[PDB]
Amino acid sequence: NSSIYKGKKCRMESCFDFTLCKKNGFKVYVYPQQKGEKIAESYQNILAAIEGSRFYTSDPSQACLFVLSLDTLDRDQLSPQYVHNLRSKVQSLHLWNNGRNHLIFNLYSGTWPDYTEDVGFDIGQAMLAKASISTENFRPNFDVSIPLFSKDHPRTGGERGFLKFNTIPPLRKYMLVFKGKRYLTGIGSDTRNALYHVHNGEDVVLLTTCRCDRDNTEYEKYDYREMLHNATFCLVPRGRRLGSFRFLEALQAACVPVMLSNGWELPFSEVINWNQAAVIGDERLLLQIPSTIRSIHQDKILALRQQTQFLWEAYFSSVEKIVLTTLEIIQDRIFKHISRNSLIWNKHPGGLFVLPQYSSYLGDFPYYYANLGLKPPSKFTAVIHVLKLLVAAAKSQYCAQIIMSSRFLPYDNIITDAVLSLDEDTVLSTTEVDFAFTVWQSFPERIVGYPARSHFWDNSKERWGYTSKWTNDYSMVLTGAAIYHKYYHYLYSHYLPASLKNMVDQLANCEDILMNFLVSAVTKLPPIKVTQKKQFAQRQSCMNTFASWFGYMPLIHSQMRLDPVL
Amino acid sequence: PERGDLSCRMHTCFDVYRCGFNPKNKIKVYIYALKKYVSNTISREYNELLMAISDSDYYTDDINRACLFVPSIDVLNQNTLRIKETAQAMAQLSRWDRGTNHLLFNMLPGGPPDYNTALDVPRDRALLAGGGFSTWTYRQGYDVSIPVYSPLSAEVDLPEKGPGPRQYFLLSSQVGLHPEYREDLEALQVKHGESVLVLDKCVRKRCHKHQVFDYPQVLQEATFCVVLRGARLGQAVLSDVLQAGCVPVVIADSYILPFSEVLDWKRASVVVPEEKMSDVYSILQSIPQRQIEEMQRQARWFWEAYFQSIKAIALATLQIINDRIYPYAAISYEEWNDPPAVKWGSVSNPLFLPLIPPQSQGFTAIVLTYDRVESLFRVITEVSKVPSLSKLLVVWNNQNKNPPRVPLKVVRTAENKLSNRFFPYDEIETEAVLAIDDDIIMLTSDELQFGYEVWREFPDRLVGYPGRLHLWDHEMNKWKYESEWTNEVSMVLTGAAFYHKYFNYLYTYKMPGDIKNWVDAHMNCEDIAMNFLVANVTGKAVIKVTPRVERSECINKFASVFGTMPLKVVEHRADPVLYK
Ligand SMILES: *[C@@H]1O[C@H](CO)[C@@H](O[C@@H]2O[C@H](CO)[C@@H](O[C@@H]3O[C@H](CO)[C@@H](O)[C@H](O)[C@@H]3O)[C@H](O)[C@H]2NC(C)=O)[C@H](O)[C@H]1NC(C)=O
Ligand SMILES: O=c1ccn([C@@H]2O[C@H](COP(=O)(O)OP(=O)(O)O)[C@@H](O)[C@H]2O)c(=O)[nH]1
Ligand SMILES: *[C@@H]1O[C@H](CO)[C@@H](O)[C@H](O)[C@H]1NC(C)=O
Repeated sequence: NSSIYKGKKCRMESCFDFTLCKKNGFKVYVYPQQKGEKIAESYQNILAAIEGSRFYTSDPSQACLFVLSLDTLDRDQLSPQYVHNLRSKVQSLHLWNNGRNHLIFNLYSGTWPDYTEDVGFDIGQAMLAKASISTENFRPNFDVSIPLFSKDHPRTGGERGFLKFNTIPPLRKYMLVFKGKRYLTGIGSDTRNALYHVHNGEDVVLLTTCRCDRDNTEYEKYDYREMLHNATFCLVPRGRRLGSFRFLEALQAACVPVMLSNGWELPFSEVINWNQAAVIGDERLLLQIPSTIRSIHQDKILALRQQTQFLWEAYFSSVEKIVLTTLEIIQDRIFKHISRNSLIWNKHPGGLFVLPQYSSYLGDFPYYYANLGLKPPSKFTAVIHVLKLLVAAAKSQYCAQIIMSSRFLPYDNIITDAVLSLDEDTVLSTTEVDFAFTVWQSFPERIVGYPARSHFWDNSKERWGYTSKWTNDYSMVLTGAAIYHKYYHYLYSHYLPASLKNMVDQLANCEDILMNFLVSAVTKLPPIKVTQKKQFAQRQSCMNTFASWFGYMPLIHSQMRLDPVL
Repeated sequence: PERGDLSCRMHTCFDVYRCGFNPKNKIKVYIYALKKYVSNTISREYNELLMAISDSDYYTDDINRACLFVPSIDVLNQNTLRIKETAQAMAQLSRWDRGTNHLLFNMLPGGPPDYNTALDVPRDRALLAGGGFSTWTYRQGYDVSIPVYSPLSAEVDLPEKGPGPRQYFLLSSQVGLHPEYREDLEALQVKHGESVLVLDKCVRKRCHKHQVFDYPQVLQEATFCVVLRGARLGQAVLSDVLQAGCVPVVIADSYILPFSEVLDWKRASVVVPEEKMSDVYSILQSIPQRQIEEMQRQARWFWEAYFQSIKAIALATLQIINDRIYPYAAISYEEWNDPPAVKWGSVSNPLFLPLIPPQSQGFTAIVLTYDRVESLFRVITEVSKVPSLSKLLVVWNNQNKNPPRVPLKVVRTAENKLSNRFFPYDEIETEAVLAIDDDIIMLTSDELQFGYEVWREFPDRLVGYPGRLHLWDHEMNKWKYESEWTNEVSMVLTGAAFYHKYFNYLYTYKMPGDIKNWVDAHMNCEDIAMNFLVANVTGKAVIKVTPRVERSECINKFASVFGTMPLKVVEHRADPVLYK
């Protein structure tokens, strides 16, 4: 019995029914959208991201989680996005079940007085995916913390990180830049308001705005982007809410955030180590804050910069990534032996691209061979989708086993962690196979293969195009004569939505292109082409559909091939 | 006190004004002087705790300059405590306004009959380093989950055999605890009664139906060890099961594992809900052998570093609190969770972000020379025609002789040495640095541009033209140096090479041993030290671009000073796509 441990004291062992969450794995049910109901653009984006995910289930019976279709994001009475009579309109629902196995997203809970935790309607035993949640009101391993984004935040994809030109020393023109506001006469803004003791008209320009005439005159001198890009550290202080838009803006421009919001759970703090990517400081030591950032070593600054960019591009660039990260966090709460290590989330590529249902052991993924002191596997399984090719593949020292989307399934007959894909008429000699496998051992994350093609921007039609012509560079290596880790097979089977795989099967093409898109999204690196070698409208439509679903172009052009020495 | 404010956090209850910005970034842990408190006698474990805290650098005898506080009241096990008049002693402590910074070490919380999970003594605000922590009664980010120290850690020392096959797969070694637990254990052992070993009694020994087993040696023999909880969530079987290299299988629901804030218990233990007894064996069948041995190693090192003596517990707890209070100067995850065996072999590349720089910034071309006026002029004339040459400076290493479309900056080098070519000059406005020599009049600007292009793909690697190899002579028991045409490459000489500007900072600010001064005292072997340093720091190989004092002695010196062979052997060179 766990009657006493409910409400604020809710945990996964008292307010979450594990019987519903069967082996199928974290199915999420969205309620139907009742007509004549206020719904914000941001909540439309969140709901659409949930629908486009693999966790969506149209059947409430076959679900193990529930997300309301009502606009619970903005719970501010003064806000135009507020929905009235929400408690009555959720208590009317019979599937509410006192909020059992219910997730409630929220961004702006509270009103002008104190902007408290009060969400208005009774949640019962429901998990909160609240932003700007305080540690006092937080429920560890039960509630999730999420980033506070804007209505114009991209629904899918996201802008790439602004950090280019990784210069040494990493410090840029200015050190501490802050530009913002000083909420007068109320709760909140008791740090921003006192960001003038540290101001010196130098690399510590804490220019605020509303004495106020001097502040306003000095505020209208620089540009906010000009000071965000010409900076080392950017404060992310507390205002009315514990979170602000400046967090993601400083996380995108790589400007190493210096947290000055006491008692705020940083977005996804359950799985993300924020000492690697940011400086967390008490607002009661603001006078000491500059000296501390002075004392940070250059190598630490470089690591913080790169980790900031990694975290931005991994979990924050789009709303869809935020929603998927919340879902993955809540999913790992279910099976404690099928969760993710603290290392999976905190380094490249990220927790969104690494699935613990495949394996919880870092050595089963190609992303951690250097952090574990291990080596890439010396054996590869050959998969063919012919007799001379099979003989050539067999005449090698690394071929342990020989075996439209049926070639990317998670076959249990495969033992090794590396897979070589072959087609009917791929003339791949034994020396070529050995060299490709050695190069893959040098570059295990990427795809290593002989056939390559590129993509071009059709400016006459404003679209993407597929070029197989021999050009000065390449951006895509066909997964038909290439060696790659077998984890991507599972990822192909368990990360891409049913729609893309369905169309790839229906048109009986675009499997290698989709695989290249996925691996470039994971690694953020161009594929590796080996040796010279190099022996329609459907493909263009596939490229455009993949670009639409990813929200960006993950493909990257490469001008260098890889050849055997001599 | 007020029973302990469960809403206390590091920002609402912890006091940080008295703990400022000491340059060493180390906290101060003052210990209260021993008092009679007419209190139970101080146990040996608490004496070890006090001595360990005093002997470490955390200790501070200045009461007014103390970051943390620690009383002298042994509250490790309150089952032998009155749970009364000890709160009086705690409030009696000087500087105890509400116990804002005081740290309490407890091993076994609760008592008859409810058996609470956190130090039933009234605490109000108090840093609670305690075992047997429950999810509800655990102030996350504020309290520290510490183990229960078992004397078997010190009384019994057993062989540290490496992970591998063991006799029995699943094992339960706890005599009694809430019969139903024994009932489900025996239900497990009825069907597959070969691997599962259920045992009991008949402090240092255990027993079976008839067989007697020595404790904790029986643990060493079984790879998996079924830890239950019984009366309290925290049991001192956890140390015992760690020392033997047994992967813990916790079956205490809502139990905060010890040191779970900084340690990665997911790769060292298995948590099973108390409602899955019938198929926990199948759960263990899911985990493969490789993860089993990784978890065994992680458990063994967790014991050796944190579960071996009260000194280790105190050091880990104080280091966790230091990490929380100083996040900027906090110890990394690798230092927390890596045993030294893997900590040596593991590589953390400083440039880990997989960026690709644009084709607009260009490279830098640091030219160094002493007297090659004609060859230097030819080199500068040829290099001055590559479009990406963002700038090209000169380093005049000679002292007698004096200096006779891009900034042709000259800087008269004060002294003569090779290392001048690797200083982090502020004049380098780019990240790519081209180290070129006078004897390289054989390179055209086309290949320099292509080398810059290849470096753009690997901004953290060594991209150069002169390929060199190292080999091993077992007969001579030493490394050799190869410059002849060979099928493998491990080095690129700095006579023509594109490398990240960060490597100059590396070379002339962080070098193992005395390699820099040793190699500049000599006249050569500088184009091997850079390759050694790069291969050590990045854990990656080299890109050779297109076919182009004994050096073996300095290769062996570098290998000896490093301790291993950082250089990696590869058989791949970067060519152009439209090549011939
Ligand atoms: C990169 O360079 C570092 C530093 O040179 C290397 O770390 C060193 O690695 C060696 C062996 O790999 C360690 O030697 C060990 O010493 C202990 C005693 O301290 C001894 O018991 C062991 O048997 C072993 O000989 C050494 O301690 C360690 N650290 C230092 C400062 O030398 C690292 O291995 C290099 N990595 C690569 C990939 O080259
Ligand atoms: O000079 C400025 C001031 C504010 N902002 C934007 O204002 C938001 C955060 O500033 P503000 O203090 O007004 O909001 P708060 O952080 O208090 O929510 C972000 O979207 C910023 O991009 C901006 O772009 N330039
Ligand atoms: C930095 O400042 C310079 C002027 O000094 C300006 O031209 C530039 O746009 C600023 N931002 C950058 C370089 O990102």
